[PDB]
Amino acid sequence: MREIVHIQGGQCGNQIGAKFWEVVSDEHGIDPTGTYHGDSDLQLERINVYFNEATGGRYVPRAILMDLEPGTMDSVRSGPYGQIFRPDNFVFGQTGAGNNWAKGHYTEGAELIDSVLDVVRKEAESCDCLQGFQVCHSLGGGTGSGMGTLLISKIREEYPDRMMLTFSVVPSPKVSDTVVEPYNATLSVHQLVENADECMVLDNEALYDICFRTLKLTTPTFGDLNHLISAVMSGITCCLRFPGQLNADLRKLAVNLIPFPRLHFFMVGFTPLTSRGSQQYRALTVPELTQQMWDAKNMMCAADPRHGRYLTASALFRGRMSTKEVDEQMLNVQNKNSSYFVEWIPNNVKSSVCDIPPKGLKMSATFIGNSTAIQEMFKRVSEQFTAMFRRKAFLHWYTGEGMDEMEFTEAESNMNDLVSEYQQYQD
Amino acid sequence: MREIVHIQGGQCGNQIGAKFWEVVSDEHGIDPTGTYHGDSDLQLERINVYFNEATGGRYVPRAILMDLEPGTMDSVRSGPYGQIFRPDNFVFGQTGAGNNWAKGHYTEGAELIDSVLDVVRKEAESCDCLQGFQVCHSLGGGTGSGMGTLLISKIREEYPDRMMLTFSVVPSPKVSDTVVEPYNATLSVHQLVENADECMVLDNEALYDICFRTLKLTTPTFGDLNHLISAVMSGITCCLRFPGQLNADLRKLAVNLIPFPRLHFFMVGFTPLTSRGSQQYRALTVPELTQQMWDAKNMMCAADPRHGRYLTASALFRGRMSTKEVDEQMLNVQNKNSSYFVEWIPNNVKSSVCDIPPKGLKMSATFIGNSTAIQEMFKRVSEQFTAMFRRKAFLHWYTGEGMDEMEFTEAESNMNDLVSEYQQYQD
Amino acid sequence: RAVAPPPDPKGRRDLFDVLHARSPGMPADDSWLGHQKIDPARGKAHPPGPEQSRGRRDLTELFTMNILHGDAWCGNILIDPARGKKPVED
Amino acid sequence: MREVISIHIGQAGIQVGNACWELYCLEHGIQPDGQMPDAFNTFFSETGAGKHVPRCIFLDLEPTVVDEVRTGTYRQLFHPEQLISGKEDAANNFARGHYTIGKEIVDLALDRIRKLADNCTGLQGFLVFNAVGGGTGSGLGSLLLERLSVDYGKKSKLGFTVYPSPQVSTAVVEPYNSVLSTHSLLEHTDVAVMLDNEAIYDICRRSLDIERPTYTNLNRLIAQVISSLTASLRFDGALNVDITEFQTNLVPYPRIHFMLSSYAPIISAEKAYHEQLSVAEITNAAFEPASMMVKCDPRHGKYMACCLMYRGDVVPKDVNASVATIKTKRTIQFVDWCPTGFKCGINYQPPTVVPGGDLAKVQRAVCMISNSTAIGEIFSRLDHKFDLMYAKRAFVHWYVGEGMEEGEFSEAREDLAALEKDFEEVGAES
Amino acid sequence: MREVISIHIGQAGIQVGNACWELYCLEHGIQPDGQMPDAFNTFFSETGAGKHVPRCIFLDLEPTVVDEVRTGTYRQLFHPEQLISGKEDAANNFARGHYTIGKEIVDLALDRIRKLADNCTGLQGFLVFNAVGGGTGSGLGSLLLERLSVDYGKKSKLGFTVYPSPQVSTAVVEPYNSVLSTHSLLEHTDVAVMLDNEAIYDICRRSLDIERPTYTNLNRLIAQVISSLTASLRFDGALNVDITEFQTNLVPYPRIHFMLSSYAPIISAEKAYHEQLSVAEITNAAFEPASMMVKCDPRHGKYMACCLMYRGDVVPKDVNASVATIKTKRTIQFVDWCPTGFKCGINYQPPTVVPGGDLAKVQRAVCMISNSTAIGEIFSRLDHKFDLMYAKRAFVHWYVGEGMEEGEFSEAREDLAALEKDFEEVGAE
Ligand SMILES: Nc1nc2c(ncn2[C@@H]2O[C@H](COP(=O)(O)OP(=O)(O)OP(=O)(O)O)[C@@H](O)[C@H]2O)c(=O)[nH]1
Ligand SMILES: Nc1nc2c(ncn2[C@@H]2O[C@H](COP(=O)(O)OP(=O)(O)OP(=O)(O)O)[C@@H](O)[C@H]2O)c(=O)[nH]1
Ligand SMILES: Nc1nc2c(ncn2[C@@H]2O[C@H](COP(=O)(O)OP(=O)(O)O)[C@@H](O)[C@H]2O)c(=O)[nH]1
Ligand SMILES: Nc1nc2c(ncn2[C@@H]2O[C@H](COP(=O)(O)OP(=O)(O)O)[C@@H](O)[C@H]2O)c(=O)[nH]1
Ligand SMILES: [Mg+2]
Ligand SMILES: [Mg+2]
Repeated sequence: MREIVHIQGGQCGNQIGAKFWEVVSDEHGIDPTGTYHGDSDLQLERINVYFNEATGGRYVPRAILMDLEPGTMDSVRSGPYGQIFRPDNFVFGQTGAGNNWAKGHYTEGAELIDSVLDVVRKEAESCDCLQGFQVCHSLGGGTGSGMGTLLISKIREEYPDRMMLTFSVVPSPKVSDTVVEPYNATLSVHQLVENADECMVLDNEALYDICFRTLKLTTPTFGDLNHLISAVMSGITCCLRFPGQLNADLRKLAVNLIPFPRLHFFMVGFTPLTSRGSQQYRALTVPELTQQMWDAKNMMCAADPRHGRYLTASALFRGRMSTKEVDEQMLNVQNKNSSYFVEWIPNNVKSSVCDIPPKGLKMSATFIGNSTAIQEMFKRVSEQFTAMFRRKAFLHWYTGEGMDEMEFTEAESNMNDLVSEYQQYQD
Repeated sequence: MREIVHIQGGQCGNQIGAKFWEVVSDEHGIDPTGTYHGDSDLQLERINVYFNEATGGRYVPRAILMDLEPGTMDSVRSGPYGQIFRPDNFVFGQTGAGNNWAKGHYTEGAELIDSVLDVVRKEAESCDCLQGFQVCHSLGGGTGSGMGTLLISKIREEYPDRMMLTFSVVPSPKVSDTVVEPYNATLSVHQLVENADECMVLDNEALYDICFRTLKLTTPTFGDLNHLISAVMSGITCCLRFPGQLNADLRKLAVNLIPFPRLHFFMVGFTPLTSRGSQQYRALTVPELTQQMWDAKNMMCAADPRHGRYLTASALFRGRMSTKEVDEQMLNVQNKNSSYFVEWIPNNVKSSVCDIPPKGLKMSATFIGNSTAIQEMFKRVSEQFTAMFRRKAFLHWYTGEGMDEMEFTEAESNMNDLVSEYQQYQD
Repeated sequence: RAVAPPPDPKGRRDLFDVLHARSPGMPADDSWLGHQKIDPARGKAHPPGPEQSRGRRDLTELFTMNILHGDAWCGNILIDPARGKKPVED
Repeated sequence: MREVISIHIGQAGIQVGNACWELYCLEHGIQPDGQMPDAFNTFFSETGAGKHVPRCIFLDLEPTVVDEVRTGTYRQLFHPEQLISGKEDAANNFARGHYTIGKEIVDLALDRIRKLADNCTGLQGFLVFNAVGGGTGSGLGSLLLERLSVDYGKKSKLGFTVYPSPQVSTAVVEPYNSVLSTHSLLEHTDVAVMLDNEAIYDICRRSLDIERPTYTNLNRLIAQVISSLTASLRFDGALNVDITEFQTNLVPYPRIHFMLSSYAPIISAEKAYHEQLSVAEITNAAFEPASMMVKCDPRHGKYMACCLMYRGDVVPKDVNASVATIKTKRTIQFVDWCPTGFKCGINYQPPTVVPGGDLAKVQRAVCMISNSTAIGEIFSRLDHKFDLMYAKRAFVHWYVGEGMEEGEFSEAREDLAALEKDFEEVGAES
Repeated sequence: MREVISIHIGQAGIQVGNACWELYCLEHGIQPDGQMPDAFNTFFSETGAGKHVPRCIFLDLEPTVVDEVRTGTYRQLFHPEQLISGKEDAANNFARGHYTIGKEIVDLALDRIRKLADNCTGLQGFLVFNAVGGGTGSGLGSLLLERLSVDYGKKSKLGFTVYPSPQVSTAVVEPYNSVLSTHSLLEHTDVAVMLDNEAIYDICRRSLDIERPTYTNLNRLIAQVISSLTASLRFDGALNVDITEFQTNLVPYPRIHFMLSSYAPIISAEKAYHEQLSVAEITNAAFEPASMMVKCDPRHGKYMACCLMYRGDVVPKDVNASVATIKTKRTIQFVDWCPTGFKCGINYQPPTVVPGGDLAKVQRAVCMISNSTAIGEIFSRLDHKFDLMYAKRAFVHWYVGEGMEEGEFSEAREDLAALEKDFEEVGAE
């Protein structure tokens, strides 16, 4: 009865949650029509966390789909598992953000955010107890970045005692899908530090390397990329939807992983990723699950774990597992390379066990890492921002909606403050 | 709990290695699928020394495949027992050394050693207690010789207390398969005299002689070469994989065979070989192995043991054999040929009995010989290297990528230092 | 109007069979089995070869010693058995 | 709902539009009579029962090209009052197109966009087609963008415009009309795309392999460029881009909005079988100067921002790999203050081949729109020839007789003069 | 993947090429339209669905040879823009194809080379095919070899060059063109396989027993030789020898890279039935003094290094018996500083047979490439003829007018003279 209200924002946010509700319903056994077809009583024991019971056995998710372009709601509706959402929850506008953070936050945000909070407060007041809100967006765009951070700042004022689990697709170092990626990111991270309680940093270039090195996928589409992040999002809340030996819900990981309020960005990895060829060869045991857990390439963030020390890391083990290899392997990763861990925290790493595995897989685990090596990800975007800001490139569009030049300086000032704080504890 | 990590390098190593697990797996009763199908319970008792457990009852070889061409991995995988290896251990490059030793050691080897050290480090930590590493390669080539010898240097710095078992074939006296084989062998031998713990010297025309005289075969193919090596390679590890009355492991052979740290090049032969027509007429007993064991026509090295005295000897007898017949035949060859044995080591021969023979054979044995007659092989390569180096022929293909003539004089010096100390122990 | 997405070359739509353990596969049908830019299923074509062409000869039958439950030469290295004078009856 | 209004001024505008509306019927199955046997809302409005009328206007002072639409195969498709005609042509006089014989038609014009504005729900932009070489395309084009700015504010009027080539020109008075029309084009058009005839002549000769191309063969591949960038609004894709997406991502400065154009697989019928068209190969061929729509060398300048619109079976990884290959290459040089120089747009529907056309059926195509610093070399070319004729005061008595005074030419010269310093200032390192 | 770009320069280059691609399409089963009814990946590229285009360009300044390919049965096999034509030929002038005319085509050809270099995943080498008797093969060949060294540095390139014969010639100024083109071959070609037409004429006369051999009979066996050495890239064998292996085993010194060539089984249909093809005798026929494709006497010279490419059902032991028998033979000679002379290469696939060709089906084949001091006598005759015409300025005014001054002849004379001194010092004991 620890409910989570899910919000999807923007083109990327709608697509990542489209595969998210496809996976979590397949774990719980709901068909695309809406009925229940699972073979276990434990699947239906905790369905209140992500679904609302309706008349006739229908289950509706606690999902609010929001954007500004009606093309993506055509994409999620025409796609599979797209009929399960509430038609009243399809709140959005018609103007389109156009990858402008200022338009997504200031001009059309005034008319949009009034209607969306009515849908969100309807979902929150319906359930008896709230655990938090799970939002998903990107930081390179404007439809989910500016609009999402406007929503997150507004929803934390209304509900300050509930956690905010956000999923962000940050811009790539190697490539760039949008030209104004440093402008969108540095303003969005300036809003995420004080509103979001913790953030899980995602990016395509780490997912692309995983889809080619470990998974060995020939044609990784965005549907392929969406399943990797969505497999995490089921695994984070595994102790909520299922009973476990050592339960760890969304507030358990919050106090464990976060030393200071400004330091709440994580690098995330899903452990049992195998190719189709190497399914029979790899033996699913905990010690080989731990080495894939702590592999730098298996991290779904482009920041390299070898460059910086880990402050606190957590593991969400799933399956019928005994708890020495849960603990000794997390002890062994400390003594094998103690230089890569923060000295003033004894036993930086962390673990918990849920005895219900995912569908068809014996052992699984989800890794959350709060390391100081993510500073170069924020250092690079800040470096990319100051190059453009000095020449005032691509700014006459942003100042058109009503953003003065002072707010861009304040956003960059927080980036240098945040990147120095990570370097403060690295020394 | 004495595990062996196998590394196969180049055209020679992969083709030998492909036929090596042909003899290991069917002795343990493993199908090409990888499951278990044997009837004897003793086969299941010690499999972990060469295989790793996989989910579904599969047994996967503890082997690491390395090369510089994608040709041999296509050759190994296409053959029988070619799908047993992991897809992860098939690490190589696309360039190809082209028998250029410095290409495999300095330029085109640098980008791959860091990749092949990761799979060595992953495989060593998986097993609880290493017994030794087992590398099979050539000395006339440049891929298995150049990158192989850099791997010996890298694997000795990381693990300096574990045995090293190098199965290196040497350039021929009679014919030449590669034109630059004195250049590559002398540089490879200089990299083996310090780091390799024990080297088992093989030659192809010693294998050509036994298959045409003893086996009496009309058209012996290229797999005839590999099967005689594989019976030897499994013959060394007979006391590990199976019980026995007298046990002799890989370090046990090394201490009794090596009197001084640079005396670690061995000539090895295989005892129970016969032709088709001679099978019904021979009486396979303990003594008839010994007269064929010590005979130079059954030797598998280029050097003739009759020229130089035997420093130390070894005998790994397999089968339900009477120890007193292993006893009295061992002393019988010493007194019959007393000029062929070193005076200042009484009881040069070492013996061992394992009670489980190879599949289908009644009695078997393997002879490992350390003799001072092996200097004639090293003198031949050193003479052929000095003849080319004095006119600096074929040297721009070596000095063009980062080598000078200083270590060529050093490799010639360590070569002549090695053959001088063989000769003074002969006196 | 949702036009069809580009079809997969090997009929893979949602990677459920890849991420989950259902439908295990052969080591082929992957992107690479070497280091990179190598097709695993597409390698050098294999001719029948001399060992398979020249009868049944492999060394498993000679090593395993199954004869109890041919020779190239007998005596001198020159001649071969079963090739000699024509036997004459009466 | 998404919809764009296409406006075609002048004989160059109509002839591209004849090739354009030829193409738009093929992606939606519309017969020439107008009966489909619901992605057409960008260009077609469902009228009555089973009849679609294009969301366009064909306005021209010269009646000799608008009646060809009326007497042609597309008589029943277009609404008759939708097509606007005039008594007499501009005769390549900007003064006639802007002051004397232009005001009586533009009043009838603005009543026609207004009725298409009320019929449509949410407008995304206006697609305006004109050529600066003629008085109708320049004069009526300059008037029409000004009236749309004061009536429909902050709406992204995305323009395609034909410019004079250095080597080949079809009229003597082209430099006068080009400079005058550009001065109105800076302050009005949000996004303008550069088109030049002789580069497409080289494209038809080199890639498509046609010895004598015609104006019809030119506009057929031009309409492919229009359809490819607007295909994101019509059909869903992995990474969709709207009209508002282009202006906020390819315009670094409000006066630097002159983006180049390029197309990928411009490949004939027999050339398509032997060509191995891959995502990496078509991205490299996009940035070659041979595939450029404008005869200007991009190697002389720095790419400030470039946008790639992919259509067909494009996996998002291969376009992600093609971004890295171009930026690593030394020949393609970017400006120092824009590391994020690229934008990718992937659509799932391949381009539709016109039957009887010269282009072949191709799975994958890329429309390369780039904002560079090499456009100033084109505008330095037009500035030089404008000063040559203006020094002796040639072909000026035609213009000053028809309404204009002398002062408009000097102010248009100075306004265009500040553009090449602005392109030099934005290109210089700091 | 292993893959090589084979390019053909000049009239002799293209006529080798279509003779080569006649054999390549039959070897991989590719139909002439390009539709197959992974060994092809070395030479062909997979295109769309079931189309295989060669990784080959056909450049010549004279369009008379190129449009025969565009008209004949292989018109659908080649991509049209791979085939590069020119306006006027170099017309047996080195300077025309090197300075004046060839500069308008070498920019177009290297652009096409880069597109094939972009399409290929991992490049293995290049195969240039040119004749040094003509201006296009010499001049445009030298100009293109200049750009290949600076574009793709340290990358292997194979030079199959048809040198002038001592007696037979179809050209007059060919001592000028061969000397000037040789100066480019010293500095840029890593491995240059020598060829000569007269020795192939002798091979067809006495072995293939055809007394009227034309160019298509000569180029068919040349197609067998190039396919034999590259066959390890396409088919696996007992001892694979790829393109990179030839550099480090046949080139002792950086300025000695001219090698002879031999193909051992050269027999007719009726001759093949009576004869016995054995590995022991096929090596003797490979080293037979009349079996080479370059008019040299290796008894005059000394073998510095040898490479043997055995094809077919060759077991790995009679080949080593065959190598052992050659070294014991006192007629053949090997240099004193190289004891390990031979290199053995064994493949598993017999050579294909063209329908209507003179060759018959053979179970075994040997392609022999050797570096010898006997190739030094080719240049000695070439220097003797070149010094005669340059003694009193014959045929120089055609070379002076089109760019090249009189200084390049003195440099080419001196550099080839240093090549002669290079050959005699390495054979010294
Ligand atoms: N791409 C393309 N350009 C064209 C075509 N037809 C004409 N042009 C160009 O357009 C220029 C003139 O454009 P317009 O302003 O439309 O000419 P107009 O409408 O007849 O103007 P007036 O002659 O004054 O009546 C010419 O110089 C041509 O270069 C065409 O069919 N395709
Ligand atoms: N092996 C072989 N050699 C040929 C053949 N055809 C011509 N040649 C040789 O080519 C030489 C003539 O020079 P080429 O390079 O072919 O002349 P080209 O290619 O037409 O160049 P240009 O004359 O400048 O146009 C002659 O000496 C012949 O030995 C052929 O079919 N096979
Ligand atoms: N994983 C994933 N990422 C996506 C998808 N669609 C877009 N993206 C990412 O989103 C980024 C662009 O952000 P955008 O969609 O424009 O954000 P918006 O303005 O909120 O719509 C790109 O870097 C893409 O990698 C998707 O379906 N899956
Ligand atoms: N016994 C044995 N010797 C081999 C085998 N393959 C190659 N050789 C020997 O290795 C030498 C050539 O090795 P090479 O192919 O150059 O190895 P590379 O360095 O990996 O290229 C030859 O002299 C062969 O006799 C094999 O499978 N078994
Ligand atoms: Mg013991
Ligand atoms: Mg007109």
